[PDB]
Amino acid sequence: DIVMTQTPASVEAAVGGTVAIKCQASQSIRSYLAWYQQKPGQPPKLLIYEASKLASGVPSRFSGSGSGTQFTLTISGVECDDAATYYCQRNYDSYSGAYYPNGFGGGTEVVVKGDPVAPSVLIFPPAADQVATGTVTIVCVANKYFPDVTVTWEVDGTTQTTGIENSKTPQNSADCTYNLSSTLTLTSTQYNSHKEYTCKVTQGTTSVVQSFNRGDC
Amino acid sequence: LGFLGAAGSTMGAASMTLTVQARNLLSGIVQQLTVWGIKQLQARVLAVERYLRDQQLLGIWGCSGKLICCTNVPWNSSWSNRNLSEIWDNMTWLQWDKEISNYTQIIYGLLEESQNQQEKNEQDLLALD
Amino acid sequence: LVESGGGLVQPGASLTLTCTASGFSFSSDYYMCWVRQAPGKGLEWIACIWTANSISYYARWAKGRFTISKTSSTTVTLQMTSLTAADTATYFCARGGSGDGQSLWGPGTLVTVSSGQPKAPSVFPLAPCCGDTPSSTVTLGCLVKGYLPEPVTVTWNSGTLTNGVRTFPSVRQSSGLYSLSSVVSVTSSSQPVTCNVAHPATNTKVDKTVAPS
Amino acid sequence: ENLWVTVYYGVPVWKDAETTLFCASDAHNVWATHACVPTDPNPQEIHLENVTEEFNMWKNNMVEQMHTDIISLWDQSLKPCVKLTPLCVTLQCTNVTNNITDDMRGELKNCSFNMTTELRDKKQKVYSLFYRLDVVQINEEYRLINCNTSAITQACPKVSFEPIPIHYCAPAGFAILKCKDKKFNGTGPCPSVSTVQCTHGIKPVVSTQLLLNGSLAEEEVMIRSENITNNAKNILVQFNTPVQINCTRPNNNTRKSIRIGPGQAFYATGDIIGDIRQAHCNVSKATWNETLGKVVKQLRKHFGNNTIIRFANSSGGDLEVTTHSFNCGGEFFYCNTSGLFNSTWISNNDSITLPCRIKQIINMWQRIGQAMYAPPIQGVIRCVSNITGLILTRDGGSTNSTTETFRPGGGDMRDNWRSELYKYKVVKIEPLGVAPTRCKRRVV
Ligand SMILES: *[C@@H]1O[C@H](CO)[C@@H](O[C@@H]2O[C@H](CO)[C@@H](O[C@@H]3O[C@H](CO[C@H]4O[C@H](CO[C@H]5O[C@H](CO)[C@@H](O)[C@H](O)[C@@H]5O)[C@@H](O)[C@H](O[C@H]5O[C@H](CO)[C@@H](O)[C@H](O)[C@@H]5O)[C@@H]4O)[C@@H](O)[C@H](O[C@H]4O[C@H](CO)[C@@H](O)[C@H](O)[C@@H]4O[C@H]4O[C@H](CO)[C@@H](O)[C@H](O)[C@@H]4O)[C@@H]3O)[C@H](O)[C@H]2NC(C)=O)[C@H](O)[C@H]1NC(C)=O
Ligand SMILES: *[C@@H]1O[C@H](CO)[C@@H](O[C@@H]2O[C@H](CO)[C@@H](O[C@@H]3O[C@H](CO[C@H]4O[C@H](CO)[C@@H](O)[C@H](O[C@H]5O[C@H](CO)[C@@H](O)[C@H](O)[C@@H]5O)[C@@H]4O)[C@@H](O)[C@H](O[C@H]4O[C@H](CO)[C@@H](O)[C@H](O)[C@@H]4O[C@H]4O[C@H](CO)[C@@H](O)[C@H](O)[C@@H]4O)[C@@H]3O)[C@H](O)[C@H]2NC(C)=O)[C@H](O)[C@H]1NC(C)=O
Ligand SMILES: *[C@@H]1O[C@H](CO)[C@@H](O[C@@H]2O[C@H](CO)[C@@H](O[C@@H]3O[C@H](CO[C@H]4O[C@H](CO)[C@@H](O)[C@H](O[C@H]5O[C@H](CO)[C@@H](O)[C@H](O)[C@@H]5O)[C@@H]4O)[C@@H](O)[C@H](O[C@H]4O[C@H](CO)[C@@H](O)[C@H](O)[C@@H]4O)[C@@H]3O)[C@H](O)[C@H]2NC(C)=O)[C@H](O)[C@H]1NC(C)=O
Ligand SMILES: *[C@@H]1O[C@H](CO)[C@@H](O[C@@H]2O[C@H](CO)[C@@H](O[C@@H]3O[C@H](CO[C@H]4O[C@H](CO)[C@@H](O)[C@H](O)[C@@H]4O)[C@@H](O)[C@H](O)[C@@H]3O)[C@H](O)[C@H]2NC(C)=O)[C@H](O)[C@H]1NC(C)=O
Ligand SMILES: *[C@@H]1O[C@H](CO)[C@@H](O[C@@H]2O[C@H](CO)[C@@H](O[C@@H]3O[C@H](CO)[C@@H](O)[C@H](O)[C@@H]3O)[C@H](O)[C@H]2NC(C)=O)[C@H](O)[C@H]1NC(C)=O
Ligand SMILES: *[C@@H]1O[C@H](CO)[C@@H](O[C@@H]2O[C@H](CO)[C@@H](O)[C@H](O)[C@H]2NC(C)=O)[C@H](O)[C@H]1NC(C)=O
Ligand SMILES: *[C@@H]1O[C@H](CO)[C@@H](O[C@@H]2O[C@H](CO)[C@@H](O)[C@H](O)[C@H]2NC(C)=O)[C@H](O)[C@H]1NC(C)=O
Ligand SMILES: *[C@@H]1O[C@H](CO)[C@@H](O[C@@H]2O[C@H](CO)[C@@H](O)[C@H](O)[C@H]2NC(C)=O)[C@H](O)[C@H]1NC(C)=O
Ligand SMILES: *[C@@H]1O[C@H](CO)[C@@H](O[C@@H]2O[C@H](CO)[C@@H](O)[C@H](O)[C@H]2NC(C)=O)[C@H](O)[C@H]1NC(C)=O
Ligand SMILES: *[C@@H]1O[C@H](CO)[C@@H](O[C@@H]2O[C@H](CO)[C@@H](O)[C@H](O)[C@H]2NC(C)=O)[C@H](O)[C@H]1NC(C)=O
Ligand SMILES: *[C@@H]1O[C@H](CO)[C@@H](O[C@@H]2O[C@H](CO)[C@@H](O)[C@H](O)[C@H]2NC(C)=O)[C@H](O)[C@H]1NC(C)=O
Ligand SMILES: *[C@@H]1O[C@H](CO)[C@@H](O[C@@H]2O[C@H](CO)[C@@H](O)[C@H](O)[C@H]2NC(C)=O)[C@H](O)[C@H]1NC(C)=O
Ligand SMILES: *[C@@H]1O[C@H](CO)[C@@H](O)[C@H](O)[C@H]1NC(C)=O
Ligand SMILES: *[C@@H]1O[C@H](CO)[C@@H](O)[C@H](O)[C@H]1NC(C)=O
Ligand SMILES: *[C@@H]1O[C@H](CO)[C@@H](O)[C@H](O)[C@H]1NC(C)=O
Ligand SMILES: *[C@@H]1O[C@H](CO)[C@@H](O)[C@H](O)[C@H]1NC(C)=O
Ligand SMILES: *[C@@H]1O[C@H](CO)[C@@H](O)[C@H](O)[C@H]1NC(C)=O
Ligand SMILES: *[C@@H]1O[C@H](CO)[C@@H](O)[C@H](O)[C@H]1NC(C)=O
Ligand SMILES: *[C@@H]1O[C@H](CO)[C@@H](O)[C@H](O)[C@H]1NC(C)=O
Repeated sequence: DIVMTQTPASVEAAVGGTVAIKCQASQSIRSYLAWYQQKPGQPPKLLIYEASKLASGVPSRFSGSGSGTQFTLTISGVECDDAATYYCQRNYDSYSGAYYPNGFGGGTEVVVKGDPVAPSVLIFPPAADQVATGTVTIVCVANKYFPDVTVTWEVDGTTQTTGIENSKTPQNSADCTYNLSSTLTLTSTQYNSHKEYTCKVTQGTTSVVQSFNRGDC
Repeated sequence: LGFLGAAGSTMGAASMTLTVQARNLLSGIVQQLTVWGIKQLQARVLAVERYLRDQQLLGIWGCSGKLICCTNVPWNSSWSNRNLSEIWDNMTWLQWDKEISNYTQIIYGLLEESQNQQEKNEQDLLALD
Repeated sequence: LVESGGGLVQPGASLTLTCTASGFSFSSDYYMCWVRQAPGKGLEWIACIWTANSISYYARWAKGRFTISKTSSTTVTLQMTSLTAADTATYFCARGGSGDGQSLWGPGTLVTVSSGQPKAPSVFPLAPCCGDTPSSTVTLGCLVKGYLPEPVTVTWNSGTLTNGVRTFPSVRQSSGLYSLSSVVSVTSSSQPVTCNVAHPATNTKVDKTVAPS
Repeated sequence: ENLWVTVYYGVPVWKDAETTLFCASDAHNVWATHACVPTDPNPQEIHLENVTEEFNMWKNNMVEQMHTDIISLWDQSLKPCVKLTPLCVTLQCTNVTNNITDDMRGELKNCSFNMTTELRDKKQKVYSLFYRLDVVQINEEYRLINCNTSAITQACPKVSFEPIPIHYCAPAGFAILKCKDKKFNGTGPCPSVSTVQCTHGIKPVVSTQLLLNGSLAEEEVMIRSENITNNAKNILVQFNTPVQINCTRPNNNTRKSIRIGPGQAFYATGDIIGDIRQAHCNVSKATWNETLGKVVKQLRKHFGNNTIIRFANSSGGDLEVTTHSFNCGGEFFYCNTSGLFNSTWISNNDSITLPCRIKQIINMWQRIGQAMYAPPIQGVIRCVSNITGLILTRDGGSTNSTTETFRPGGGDMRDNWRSELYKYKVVKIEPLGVAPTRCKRRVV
């Protein structure tokens, strides 16, 4: 049937800027196109229906245009709360003539560039019960920061290439910041073989190095 | 695809289905009271007549046996003012038809004589060589 | 709206999800739809039903395997058959008018299709090295490791502590098990903090009181 | 260099056009006579991507063709049939008193006459039961009600009048556009367009007040009043659900046969077996209430939503529109539907049994040049149908946008045809066309 193509796949905008997200239909759907906002971990939220009508309780900085085959979601004056993924949705069916909400576009991620904030860096050695399990997870946290950081792990000065998992919270709706959990997982015998565990978090021109010695904790 | 699938695309893309479209000009009456049967008969006649009128024109135009042809007749640009690619690549042929619709009889007379009667005259001269 | 019926099921299984309306009913006419979303991917429409006459519309990949039904004036179902790992997703129900998008959504119910057996989490305290001097600020936490299926719910002090809390997105390891961490920033004057870690698939709820050193 | 216009063929073009429809059917019944050509079980709809098309209800002449096509059939079925003109002999009568339910009193008369044997020189006494509706007093004795109007005829009871779906197909070189949009207004453009060379069958069935066995609205109950401000217009109403109706002719009908000339059987009504009871129809009461609520919600789309809506007892006029009527079970019925309209609507046991009547002399459509006898059918009649819509009218002169009221109305069969045909329009394919090219013709 009708294919809904959404572009760009991701976009960066400074706080206060304008961002335009497009959705193309391969056949005309006149005005029957809706737009949704989705924050990670929430259900989507209706923004615009019938191409340009604003849904209840949606800030005026959201607007929609277009008709037939080409549509545009514009956010005029982007805020940190707008960091989300946006979807268009076809709201008309050519075969049946009915107007139920159906196929979605592929979605557009909007990243919002706010004021730079340097992270606080925390390293957590593995609780004693972890080792008895034969696996040890070392956790490094970079809290409340923008823009993105780099995390490097070292063990007795050797850079770690494997066993590392990173998880980053969604941008904060008030100040655009991130939080990062970086974990290094080793077998208990790797972990006892070595002494110095180091989490280095780099942002721009500054690195912060947090280390511990297995024996001291 | 199927019959009239080209209505969903621009004029250049419509060329792909032209042989499909021609299939239904005489079709559906292939297999078979005054009521109804006289109506059927009228329908049979109508289908035939329309088909023949088109064939007649193509034979005049020398475009017979083809769904695409290349007339030698220039057209007066005033009839439309769009770049050629801007026409062929963005409209249903029907939409375009509505634009051309008030010039069509000009064109048909031109096709008959400005090139075909004239060509035939020249063909005869060649026939005498 | 609230979806129910999700959980962990094996490939080949059938499952029925229910969407329940509260505060309104199908005395008024709506499209009720099911939409799914695999972890990390986009929204995917499944089906809609017009509540006046149960006339239904399906995505091409759903018709023949999923069935939408209006089962009462406040419930719509989605019956699923021959489930595969690729059907793992959050399933949402939503309500729309004619031509006017979907303004009301449920929170979603998570369906996990997997050969693995449910596994409760191991919970480990996260605290700084015992050695370092007493600091004014201190961030403590819980590492929730090795569970299946999602979700876990992590609260602190039985939900009465939420300022200063950061719960990170879970991570699926190579084994197919999940891990997540939650941390809370407090001060040296704070009392010990306790993370409450619920894993409904296994009917487990674990507490772990974390305090520095 | 300058562009040359050149020939193309088979390009799609649509023109609105009218051609005679071609009848076709699945696989004697009056409606098809088995003369319609059988058709292929291949409803190959073609969705037309990226198109829209105007459709105007009440402008399509397919409706008119259907309206006269069925008439021609009706007459065709009756031209073979024997005249009943020997029956204008006056009749002696009495009210039937045998086992009469109290509300049936005077409904039937037993009467007799001196009408001829098939021999030219002989006569015989004849008698039959008759509905009071089919007779009038000869003076202030009775005569058939239509003896002062064009003559009554009837024969060939074997033909069935039960509806059969009828399909219409475009002539070659033509096609039927259709609109699938569940929200479609009776007029204007539709985005849902797709096409067929032919259509699904539509039953010939008629009603004088409520649509029967029509397709259900796709989404919601819908109303198509044309320009609603003109209240002379009939208001179409289409249900999006069926409403079951059951009816009966509880009397155990029996039949008699008469010779009125050589080769001329004449049907007559035998004495009824058992107690006489009124014909009746059962509908869900609860469902009727619910569907009316759906209707008034639809009505309010043209009014403030606190406006008063009312239904009413019929305003009278000719019986054929004053009451609901149908031919189900092969025999005509009429009923007092006014009880269904005894309600009003404001902002913010389980069934009903309607009374009914039977008339054996049928004056079809609006015509007055013909009439025919309906033969008796032995036994109890049972009927089951789905009510699919309403033909309504609105009273003129209302003020302050309130207390609008409605009644059953219309009864022109054309609106019944429209209830289905609004979905389609006929267009003409014009495969010929030209377009500019960079090509110029090749040298001979
Ligand atoms: C049902 O029954 C009713 C009851 O009788 C029938 O009545 C008809 O109702 C329809 C729709 O409600 C009307 O259509 C619209 O009519 C108005 C008025 O048209 C006249 O005014 C013209 C000048 O108008 C401007 O100025 C006046 C004030 O002085 C303002 O009121 C207007 O708003 C305008 O600003 C005048 O030029 C017209 O006469 C000329 O044209 C006619 C040909 O049409 C010639 O015969 C005349 O001689 C003369 O040359 C006329 O007197 C129009 O304003 C409407 O135009 C808009 O809508 C169109 C589609 O709906 C669109 O194509 C137009 O471009 C224009 O759209 C613009 O405006 C809209 C908002 O107003 C926007 O939404 C839009 O996007 C765009 O910006 C329109 O033509 C009928 O006129 C009316 N009947 C009569 C006799 O007046 C009805 O027909 C029945 N319906 C059915 C389905 O059966
Ligand atoms: C809304 O649409 C619906 C759906 O179309 C309509 O509902 C149908 O309406 C028709 C007309 O009212 C009803 O038809 C009548 O049904 C009678 C009963 O049929 C069934 O029972 C009998 C025994 O009683 C069986 O023999 C029949 O078997 C046949 O049908 C099944 C399929 O259902 C097949 O499998 C079988 O092989 C058979 O083919 C049924 O099961 C039926 O008696 C009646 O037919 C008689 O009358 C007609 C003329 O009207 C004659 O042509 C025919 O030959 C029959 O007449 C014989 O019997 C009488 C005595 O009983 C004798 O006097 C005659 O001389 C002759 O010997 C007819 O078909 C149908 O039942 C009904 N459907 C349901 C679900 O109720 C609504 O009408 C419609 N509403 C509107 C307003 O149009
Ligand atoms: C729509 O709904 C309306 C109202 O609900 C129906 O209108 C009524 O129809 C019935 C039957 O068609 C009418 O009754 C008939 O009246 C005649 C004569 O009645 C006169 O004399 C009476 C005493 O004999 C007197 O009571 C009547 O007074 C009423 O009517 C006047 C209006 O004219 C009004 O002012 C009064 O207040 C009363 O309401 C009146 O003056 C009578 O001859 C009929 O009886 C015969 O027929 C019946 C069978 O139908 C039979 O049972 C009897 O034995 C006798 O043979 C009968 O009662 C009634 O008058 C109508 N109402 C009005 C206001 O006119 C209407 O019928 C519905 N529509 C349809 C299509 O049916
Ligand atoms: C079609 O519907 C119309 C209404 O929608 C019907 O109107 C009805 O007409 C009949 C016959 O003319 C009336 O019936 C008679 O009414 C009188 C009086 O009834 C009232 O008073 C008595 C006491 O006198 C009381 O017992 C009843 O409950 C009434 O309150 C009776 O004396 C007669 O026996 C007989 O029933 C109706 O009264 C009248 N309806 C109303 C609401 O007044 C019309 O008759 C219908 N047609 C058919 C053929 O049924
Ligand atoms: C609906 O109508 C529009 C035009 O009226 C059609 O738009 C066309 O859509 C197709 C696919 O969505 C586009 O095709 C792609 O273009 C790129 C650009 O070069 C090409 O490289 C790709 O391979 C692909 O073909 C096309 O650009 C676009 N516009 C046109 C043709 O003008 C649409 O196809 C119609 N839908 C249907 C179902 O007919
Ligand atoms: C049928 O016709 C006969 C005569 O052909 C009628 O009998 C006559 O009735 C009239 C008055 O009723 C008398 O003057 C005659 O004397 C009767 N004829 C005989 C032979 O006695 C009879 O009444 C007619 N039947 C009907 C119902 O009108
Ligand atoms: C057929 O004649 C009858 C009379 O025999 C006409 O009936 C008249 O009908 C009206 C309405 O019911 C009454 O006002 C008259 O008193 C009736 N007349 C009699 C004689 O009862 C009917 O109009 C006649 N039809 C034709 C076409 O003239
Ligand atoms: C019309 O009458 C018939 C029977 O008199 C009703 O049919 C019943 O339908 C229900 C629902 O499926 C069955 O459970 C019953 O067994 C049926 N009855 C019989 C006797 O078979 C029908 O519901 C009636 N319709 C209305 C609107 O009253
Ligand atoms: C229509 O339905 C009514 C009831 O729903 C039927 O009437 C019943 O008739 C029987 C016998 O005639 C009585 O014993 C019942 O008490 C009646 N019911 C009520 C509520 O009064 C009627 O037979 C049905 N008719 C048809 C044709 O289906
Ligand atoms: C109609 O009236 C006629 C006579 O006027 C009745 O005919 C008689 O019927 C009874 C019983 O059926 C028989 O015993 C007699 O022999 C019949 N008489 C003749 C002359 O045939 C007839 O019964 C009446 N029918 C009804 C339904 O009332
Ligand atoms: C109407 O009544 C007649 C007779 O009163 C019924 O005819 C009977 O039919 C059965 C089976 O066909 C026979 O066994 C009986 O002998 C018949 N009766 C007589 C008196 O011959 C007829 O069945 C009734 N109608 C219905 C629908 O039942
Ligand atoms: C009244 O109409 C309804 C709907 O058109 C009929 O119910 C349908 O029955 C057919 C065959 O039994 C099914 O294939 C359809 O799915 C049914 N409709 C729905 C909405 O599910 C019903 O049969 C009709 N009444 C009669 C007496 O035929
Ligand atoms: C074009 O055609 C118009 C009228 O059809 C004529 O007046 C004009 O001279 C023509 N010009 C050219 C350049 O063809
Ligand atoms: C054709 O001519 C009519 C009247 O001369 C005009 O109204 C219409 O706009 C014209 N259309 C085209 C496509 O030439
Ligand atoms: C027949 O019934 C009518 C009214 O229904 C009555 O006027 C007439 O007197 C009755 N005649 C007999 C003989 O019963
Ligand atoms: C049908 O037409 C009416 C009046 O012209 C309009 O209000 C309504 O929105 C139309 N329906 C749709 C589905 O657009
Ligand atoms: C019909 O339904 C309405 C509300 O849906 C209710 O107020 C009314 O009482 C019902 N009718 C009857 C006769 O009970
Ligand atoms: C009628 O009520 C509806 C509430 O469902 C509202 O949206 C609409 O604007 C109202 N219309 C009028 C004319 O008051
Ligand atoms: C409506 O019907 C009720 C009984 O259901 C009756 O009391 C009332 O008189 C009727 N309405 C009118 C206006 O006659």
